[PDB]
Amino acid sequence: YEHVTVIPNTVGVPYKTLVNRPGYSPMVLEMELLSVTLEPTLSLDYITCEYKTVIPSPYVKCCGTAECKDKSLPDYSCKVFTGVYPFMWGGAYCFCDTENTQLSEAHVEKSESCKTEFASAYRAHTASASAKLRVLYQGNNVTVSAYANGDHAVTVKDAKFIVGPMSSAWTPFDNKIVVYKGDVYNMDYPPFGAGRPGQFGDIQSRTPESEDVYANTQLVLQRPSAGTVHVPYSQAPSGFKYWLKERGASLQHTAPFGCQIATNPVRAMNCAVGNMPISIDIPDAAFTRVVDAPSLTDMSCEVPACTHSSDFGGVAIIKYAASKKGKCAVHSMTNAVTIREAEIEVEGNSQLQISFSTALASAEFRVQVCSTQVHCAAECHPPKDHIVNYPASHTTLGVQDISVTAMSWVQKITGGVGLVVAVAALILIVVLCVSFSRH
Amino acid sequence: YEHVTVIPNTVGVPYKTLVNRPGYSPMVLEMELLSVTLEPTLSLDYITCEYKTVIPSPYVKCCGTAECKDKSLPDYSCKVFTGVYPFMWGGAYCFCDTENTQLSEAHVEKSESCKTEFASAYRAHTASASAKLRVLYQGNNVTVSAYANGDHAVTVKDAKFIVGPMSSAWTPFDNKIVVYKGDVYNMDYPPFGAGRPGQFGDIQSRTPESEDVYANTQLVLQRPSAGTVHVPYSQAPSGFKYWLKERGASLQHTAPFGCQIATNPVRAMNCAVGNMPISIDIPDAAFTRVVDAPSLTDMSCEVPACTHSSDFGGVAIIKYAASKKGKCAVHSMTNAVTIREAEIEVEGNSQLQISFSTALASAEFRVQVCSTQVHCAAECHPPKDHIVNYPASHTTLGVQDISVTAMSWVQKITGGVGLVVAVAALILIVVLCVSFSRH
Amino acid sequence: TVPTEGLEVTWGNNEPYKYWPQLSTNGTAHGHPHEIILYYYELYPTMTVVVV
Repeated sequence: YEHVTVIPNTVGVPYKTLVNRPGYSPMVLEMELLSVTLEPTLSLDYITCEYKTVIPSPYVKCCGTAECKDKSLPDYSCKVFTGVYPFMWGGAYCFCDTENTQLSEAHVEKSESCKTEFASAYRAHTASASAKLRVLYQGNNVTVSAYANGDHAVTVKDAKFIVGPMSSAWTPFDNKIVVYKGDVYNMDYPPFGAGRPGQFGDIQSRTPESEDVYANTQLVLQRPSAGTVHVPYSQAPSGFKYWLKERGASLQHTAPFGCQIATNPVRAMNCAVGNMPISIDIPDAAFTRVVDAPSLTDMSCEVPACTHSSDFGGVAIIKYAASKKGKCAVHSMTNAVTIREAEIEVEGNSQLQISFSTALASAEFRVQVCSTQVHCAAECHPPKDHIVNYPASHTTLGVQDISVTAMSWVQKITGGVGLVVAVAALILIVVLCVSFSRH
Repeated sequence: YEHVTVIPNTVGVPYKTLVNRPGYSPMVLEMELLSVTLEPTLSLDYITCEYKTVIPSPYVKCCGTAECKDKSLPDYSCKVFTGVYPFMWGGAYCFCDTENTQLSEAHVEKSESCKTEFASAYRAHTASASAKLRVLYQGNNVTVSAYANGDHAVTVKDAKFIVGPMSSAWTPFDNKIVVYKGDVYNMDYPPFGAGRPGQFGDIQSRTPESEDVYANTQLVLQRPSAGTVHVPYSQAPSGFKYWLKERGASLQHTAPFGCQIATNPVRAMNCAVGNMPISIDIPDAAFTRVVDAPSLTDMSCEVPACTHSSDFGGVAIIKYAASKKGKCAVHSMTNAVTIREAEIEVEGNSQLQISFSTALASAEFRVQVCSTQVHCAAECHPPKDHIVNYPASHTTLGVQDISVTAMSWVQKITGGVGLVVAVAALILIVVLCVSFSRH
Repeated sequence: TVPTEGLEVTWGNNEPYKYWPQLSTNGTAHGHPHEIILYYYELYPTMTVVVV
């Protein structure tokens, strides 16, 4: 037997939902999303990481010009400096003090650290949505773990569940993304092979272990200082190490909808966006026949206290006479009032207590106990605490609508104007008719 | 120096482009897409494969009743048959000819073939398009292999190429795919855990080695025939094997835009769809100055033979005087005509031969030969051969525009009928003018 | 300010605190018209200043 219902995409709020198959007593399921997940489908563009500038010992030739032994390496540069006269610790290196030259050469590589310290630049297309859901079915809690695509069916306790696709296709992730350890950033990173010096991506490689490197550090070799053997060079500092300071806040802290994020794999979680269709196909053996459950009569309701306190801040006591002992599903017909108890034990002529939540200033609502309805009416007193650590149970008010029963003032002022208007219209239509009757 | 142009997305057709930089002789590049490769990012949902059914030697209980013990196996079914009297080869198995029972039990499994004979259901999201391009640069061929998405700048011979993004999102893949060996099919396959008997997905598994077999073959056991120990059963024969026969045609044969298809990994290749931005950054060392290039002058054209054959069926001979020996760029200044030659050698006072392609029936066009212009004009005969195996090497005709010389009938009749209108309006205006003198 | 949507505040390396408002007011419905106008005004100031 198929039942299909929409639950808001809100994690940790238990939606009661009513299954009302003819010839069976009603069944109430309680549904609570334990987590929702958006795992993005993800393509690696490149690694960026700490460059290493590699500088061999400078070749210095005495008494003659060296020349550039030109080669292709990731940002290779070399230069010949003329008229050097370098000293070692115990003497001049060259024989003469003129016509010597130093060939200095340098190039850049990934560091050997780039296998563990790297940021990974990804293209992110769309997400394989997933869920984990608690349902109270046949009086026990059971956990169901569907992909939220609308096309994974999970069967557990012989019920078959199909969930999604969510009514919002929204995601925290932009088209291009970078990740570093636990953190992810939405980022329009530079093309591969096109990074500028000292910004993010001034060294690029297709994978951590790849032997390819593109580098644009603008390494410029400089003349060695007179009487010394060093190789001085100017270079834009590692653009990855700059970025690690300048990052700002990752998506884990900045994303909309109360979203949470993790990075193995790079899934987003618990985004409270839109709503999720959920469908249950449940066996005949789950239901009780409409005559086999208790039948109820002499229904009466009292509300010992009521407050619109987000937390089931109202309590109701319902008196009943029941035809037999048994277990009874309980539901609120008024969408503005949510009751905590999904089912209750019944026997004899007796009473039961329910706890309920609403935004209503005067809760005036219909409760269904076993196949059978009672009308509850109460006056609700405001909560004293201004803010709380959990989302509201219940649902938003009619705001323009569903004012208090004490809005009988609106009826009074509408009639106090409306009968004055009706008398003025009656008078005008009368004197129009008698004057029209004298022409 | 950056140049940017859009080539049509047609494989194997060479396109000329002109880099008309000030202060330099204009440079002509030829480029040709050698392949274009829309690999989709691709997520596995499940394997399907031929199931087997497992049927242990049936339990026969003499003188009394066996019973079913329920178990979780993938499509487990068992049944107890009463009043059996089975024979072994030497005599009856039971002592009595009544009260006996047979418990027959069975379940389905993956076959041992599911490691190698399986069809794999995937979700496809979007294309990480690759491209491979020939370019004629500095008068010689070089190959640039890139990603066609506006990312990935490639450097070769110190020019830098950025290609795409492709101007169409189109792909031959629907969002739901199945693949089997060399072939791939657009197919709205059933949900995981909701596949049906005798259709594709009779048995489903999340990966080839996964133990979580869902199967729905409707395996129903039947009563043994009188006197025999067998286990008869009725089951829907495998919907994988039935799909291997009822399969239809692969995307390789059915797909639009002429695209090829391959599966390890999956690609759509060489789709003739949309057009492709290609952009070149050319080093200043590559260009030769307007004073270093030959100064052509006193030049004129003959078109010895012309057929509008789509295979370079026009030939033209251009006479010239030139100030020095040198290499020299050639370009067609009229879009409806494509010349084959990208560059030529110019010296002395002499002539050059160019071959050209068009749909025009009167090829009137300008050729530019290093910063210097000439006008070519002749009638083109249609080809005899009706159809050919290469695609048309020219661009398409204006069809309602760029009609032939000797369409001058249009002007002869329009300069008739349009002057009969002008004279009738002149006659009407002069009689109107004197009719106002008659007020 | 804690909006109707809720506020998440994270302080140092602590796991986040979440806060939501609720329907508290120093006015009351069920009283005289000025009590009930003040009640709906403290809960819904944008919609009440419009509708009245």
